[PDB]
Amino acid sequence: QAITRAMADQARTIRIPVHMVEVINKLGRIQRELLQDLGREPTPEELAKEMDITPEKVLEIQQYAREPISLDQTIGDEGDSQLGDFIE
DNA sequence: GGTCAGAAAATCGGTTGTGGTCAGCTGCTGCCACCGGTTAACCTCCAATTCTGCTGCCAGCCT
Repeated sequence: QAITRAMADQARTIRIPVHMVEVINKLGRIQRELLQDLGREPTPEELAKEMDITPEKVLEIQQYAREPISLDQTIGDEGDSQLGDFIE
């Protein structure tokens, strides 16, 4: 309990609370188990009717579940420039 | 065949009157988002080169 609770509290930059981390993990497991059986990526309608929620709610959860990229990686593959100098 | 009260114009401004109108909370009420605690068969040790300076190390004259 302590390890999983603290991993939810500290694993992310923009902190997501524990209950939304629970529903993100549940949506991930549901999507993986449906993708294995279908042979295809499941639609938001199929995920929403599986998890007993709305497709808008599924889209909001998949919106919240995104990690930031970094400003310091060299997006020029020659290494001369980094990403933080290409932002207006 | 000329002077004085009344009537009739905007004009600047006060009343006023109500007719909504919009917000400013105000409960308040349901709800929903978030934080904290709890679960009792057992199973107890990790995933390239070039140059300069510094330190560790071993023989070996000197006392």
